[PDB]
Amino acid sequence: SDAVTIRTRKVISNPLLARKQFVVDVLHPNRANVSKDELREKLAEVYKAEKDAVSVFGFRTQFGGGKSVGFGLVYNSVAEAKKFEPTYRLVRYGLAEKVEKASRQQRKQKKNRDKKIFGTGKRLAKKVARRNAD
Amino acid sequence: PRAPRTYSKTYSTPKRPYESSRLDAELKLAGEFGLKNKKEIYRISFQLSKIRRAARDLLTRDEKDPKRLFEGNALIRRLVRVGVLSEDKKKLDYVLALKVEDFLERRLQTQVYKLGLAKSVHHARVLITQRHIAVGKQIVNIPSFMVRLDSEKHIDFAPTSPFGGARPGRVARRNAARKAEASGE
Amino acid sequence: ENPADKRRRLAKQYLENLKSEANDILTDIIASRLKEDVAEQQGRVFRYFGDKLLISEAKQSFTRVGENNLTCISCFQPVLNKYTFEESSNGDKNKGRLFAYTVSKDLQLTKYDITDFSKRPKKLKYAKGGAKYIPTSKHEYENTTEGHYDEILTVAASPDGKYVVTGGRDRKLIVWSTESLSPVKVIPTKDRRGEVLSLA
Amino acid sequence: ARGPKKHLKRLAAPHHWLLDKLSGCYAPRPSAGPHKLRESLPLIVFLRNRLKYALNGREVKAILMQRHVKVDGKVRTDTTYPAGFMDVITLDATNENFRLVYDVKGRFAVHRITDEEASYKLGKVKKVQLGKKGVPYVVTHDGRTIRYPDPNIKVNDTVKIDLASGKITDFIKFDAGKLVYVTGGRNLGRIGTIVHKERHDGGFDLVHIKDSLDNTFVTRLNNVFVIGEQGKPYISLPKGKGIKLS
Amino acid sequence: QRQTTKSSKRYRYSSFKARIDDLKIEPARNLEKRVHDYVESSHFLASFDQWKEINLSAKFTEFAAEIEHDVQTLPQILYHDKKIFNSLVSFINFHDEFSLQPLLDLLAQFCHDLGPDFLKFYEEAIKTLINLLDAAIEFESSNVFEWGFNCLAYIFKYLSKFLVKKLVLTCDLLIPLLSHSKEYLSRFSAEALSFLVRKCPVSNLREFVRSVFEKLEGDDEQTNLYEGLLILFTESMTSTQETLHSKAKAIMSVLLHEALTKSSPERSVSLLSDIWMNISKYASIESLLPVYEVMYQDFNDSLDATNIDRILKVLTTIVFSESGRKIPDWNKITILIERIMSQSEQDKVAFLFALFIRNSDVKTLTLFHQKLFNYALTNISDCFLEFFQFALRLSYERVFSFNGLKFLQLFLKKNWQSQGKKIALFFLEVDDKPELQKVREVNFP
RNA sequence: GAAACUGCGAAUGGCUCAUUAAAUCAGUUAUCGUUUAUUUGAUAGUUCCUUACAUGGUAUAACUGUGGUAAUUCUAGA
Repeated sequence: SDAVTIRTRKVISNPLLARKQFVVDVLHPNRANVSKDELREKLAEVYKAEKDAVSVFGFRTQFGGGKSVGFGLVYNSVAEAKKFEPTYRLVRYGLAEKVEKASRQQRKQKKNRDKKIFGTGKRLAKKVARRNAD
Repeated sequence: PRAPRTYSKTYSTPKRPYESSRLDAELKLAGEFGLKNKKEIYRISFQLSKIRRAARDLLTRDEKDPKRLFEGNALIRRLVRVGVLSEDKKKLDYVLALKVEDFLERRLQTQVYKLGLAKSVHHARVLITQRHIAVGKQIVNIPSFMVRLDSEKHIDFAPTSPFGGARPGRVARRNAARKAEASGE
Repeated sequence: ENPADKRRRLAKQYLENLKSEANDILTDIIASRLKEDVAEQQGRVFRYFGDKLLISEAKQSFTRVGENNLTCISCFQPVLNKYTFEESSNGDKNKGRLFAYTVSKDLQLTKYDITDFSKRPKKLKYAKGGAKYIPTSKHEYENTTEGHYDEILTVAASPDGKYVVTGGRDRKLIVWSTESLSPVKVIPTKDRRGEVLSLA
Repeated sequence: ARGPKKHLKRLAAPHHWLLDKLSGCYAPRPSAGPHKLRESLPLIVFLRNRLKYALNGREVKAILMQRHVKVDGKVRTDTTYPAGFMDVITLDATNENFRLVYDVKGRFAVHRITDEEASYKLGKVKKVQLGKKGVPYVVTHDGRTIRYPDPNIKVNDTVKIDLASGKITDFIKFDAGKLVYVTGGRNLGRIGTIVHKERHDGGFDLVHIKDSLDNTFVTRLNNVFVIGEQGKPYISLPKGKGIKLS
Repeated sequence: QRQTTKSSKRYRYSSFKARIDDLKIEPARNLEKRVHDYVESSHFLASFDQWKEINLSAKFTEFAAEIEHDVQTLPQILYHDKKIFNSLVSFINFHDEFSLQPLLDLLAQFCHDLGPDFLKFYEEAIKTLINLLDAAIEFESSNVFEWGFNCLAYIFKYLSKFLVKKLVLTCDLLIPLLSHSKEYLSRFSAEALSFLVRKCPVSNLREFVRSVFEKLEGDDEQTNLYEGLLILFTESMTSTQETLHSKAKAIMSVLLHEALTKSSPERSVSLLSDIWMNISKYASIESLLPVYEVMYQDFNDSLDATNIDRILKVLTTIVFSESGRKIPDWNKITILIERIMSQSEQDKVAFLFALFIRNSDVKTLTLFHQKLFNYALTNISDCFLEFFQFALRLSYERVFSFNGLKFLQLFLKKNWQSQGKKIALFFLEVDDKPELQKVREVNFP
């Protein structure tokens, strides 16, 4: 009935970034849109690497369904995966962490204010404290 | 600051708009081919006018002129693969003899109705847009699709249709649920 | 006790057999035999017995069959694996029991043993379709009645020996477990004119 | 504009880079270096757009900083380094050497190259002078200065240069009947033999060249580049060997 | 001060020596989805296909050409072992950095497939490995070292039993690497041999330890082999995260016995001292306990010989190691002390009691100080002043809360005419320190 | 690794079309008539020559501290 197929084409073994980069065809009939997690699981099974080494992205489902096409990378070791993958794609796969940062607006506003303060400021803090205290 | 896309208008209103022979011409065409728009007729009319102007200029060139030979052979093979031109008329003269009915006969809805998957030209139009007719392996829901030769051999019902495949549509299984429930009660 | 050690043991047994057979032939060669057993997956014809055959003395034998108009036949032959070294057949009774399956327009599936190249194909088991499997909807995708009801047309026996699969005009496709001939799974072709014409 | 420009638009690029017109608004402006702006190929346009070993600018920078790419034996970490013509770019982790040479269509063709041929490089002797302390030097077509040349090396020549030492293994004189590669204008990529050098004093010398099918064209001395003697090129020519056909 | 608060960034520098000092060896301590352990049509062939896809280098490409033509199946391996092995060794001797990871990986896997038949290649396999490692020193590449020593570790892992049965020859083969004049050669080669020795059982272990100690007397002048054995044995015992294991206690027992034998070198005794020091620093007391009972029991077994000073050596080690927080039972230590005193019926002796005073427990000092000082004044008579100054410098207030003054007085009474010069020197020293007031107020004969 | 000194960038980008009718600009030349950060390639033993080179000298910032003004990315004295 439902037999997903994963097949690869255009495999280019790129040892500069320590990986194999290829193009993935996923044949899903009578189903929608195989998951990236399951893609990584089965790609790791086939390529005998670790689900932490495999990474895929950019999957587009053809008009009418049953087949989606994407791009995939299989690094040589989880070490190189962590070395070269973008922070965002690691974050997606749960290998790295989401950093908390303020909005761009708060960041640029704090930057402008600190630009307006010279020195380390703590003598300024003491001076304004006592000028008010007078 | 980016490079601008190229667009282009695909039709052109004819010279003198209201002329009764052409009003009736469009009537016959729209009626027998299932169209809906003087705009669809003008689209084909514009394409063909461009084609025939190309062919005429090549004819006015000299025989064996390299430009004529290259461009003309290209045009002829394009039309032969579209299916407008028969094999045996691979000559720019028959290109000049083309017509709008040929292009409309190549449209997809006409080909469904002819091959028999539909009962009328409007039945066919509806099916196509209803997502029921897939060419080769690929569902098509554009009624203006210009099947080529081998493609017109390959048209069929889509493997997702209640007509050529999977479980019946929502109305049928809602009726089935209604009847099974009413039998249960 | 270790898988790698087990595989080494089986391989060395294989070599003992090869050397014994090479000495038998004598009464390069070993490398050649190993290379051929490899040479199966490289798809160049290597099996070159084209002229060693003795056609004039081939021994011919008809064997009549009950049903009318046998449509097709498929033969199953166990081999010995070269990655592992167990066998091709499934159970342990078999141990190289050559089978054949015939499908007949009369809606019959018939398995014979042909192990012995000197006796007639012996009719082991059979299963007959018929009219009682006609689907009650008859007008839908589902066509999944456990038997054929029209013109079984092709058969193919699985290379691992567990199933044999038949299909015909009824637009079905049925996989049987070989031993009891029991229908284990039925797949429709889901097309109004999707008749199965060949299996491979 | 009050100083040098640091940006390059995308339409304004050199055309032979084959850069799509929609992927962005800017093109890699090649940093200053051996080859001129318009007749150079930056390492990003070579590693991402031609080789497809990368997918990003940030991937290209990762490769370079991991120190894989050497342009004429020396390791280059600038991602818009202007690799030019007759250049040798080696990727060792892939075991490849590339001579950058022109394809017939005008564009830079990758030319895979073996080690013994990656060992050297041709250079168009372009300015011979007498340097300080009286040592004479040659200036080739990619900046390289080479001192103590052969006295018989004259402007407009070719010198085959050992890269490992920056020295001149040997040379080829600009005479009629040599083999010629062409690097500018309408005919660039076309290899033929040099028939005549019509020389104008105060203007531009033209050259009449004849390719193997005896088809003749006329280019400028700025655009001729002597490769090797008749029938034997000193370098390995890309496929098609510079024959323009119908 | 090694890098301990990591920078926010992603690409640090990590010079060569930094990488090597961060490097360790054990793969079983390590772990990942090993390809050869994964797929099973043959281990060599599995790694061979993975690498042909991954590696694009001249040497490995040539090697792959030849061998992929030869091997495709386990019987083919078994038949053509020699040709494959010569090819691998030819390329390894070629010494090309880009090809070595696949070549060494295939060598380890080749042994894994060919186990008990690999021994006939074993010797010159190892020769080639050591040559590669020295050349790697020449062209520094921490990656090369990682690969090479992991190939050794894997070869030992796959040929555990046979190598264990013939252990000592392995040590002879590795002694160039083991005593090599480079910290990290000593370190890594010892770690590999550490795995193997920990695997070894008791009897061959006894033979091995005897042979290695006599080798130590051979290279008495050398120190490098010495700390090589040090790091080997200490890792073999401490292998887990914080807790040596049962094989470690058996190791401690066998070493202790074969050092207490009268033919053993006293430098070897010092070696055992160092091993115990490292273990005591490493593990925690709850883990250490069975070791402690084993050592005490072995002392009780053989304390009675001319090896008494040797026992002094080891016991000084035990008491000094860190402190009572690693010491289980000072009462048992005291029993040992008095038993050794009775058996003795010197300088090491004074050192031992000084360490006892400094490092032991108050609740045992309460009932042992008296016998302790009596032992001092009886046996170490002339050295007692040595002792008492040493104890003062280590921890004075302990003896002052105890009876330094009275024992000093009685020593002065018992003997003054032999070493009055020494007495004067002591007092000359102790005058200045303002913490020695009681010593200033002691009396005289 | 905050602060501050030092180095570099801030001359590019982005925006508009007021001026400007041989001016701009377009194609075409010249610098044997000039400056050029950077990049890239080359390139600098001077042995001696009458009375520290195992490596001169003084400042200044941030900082500590005392203050001024309604107020600013103001700043004084030590």
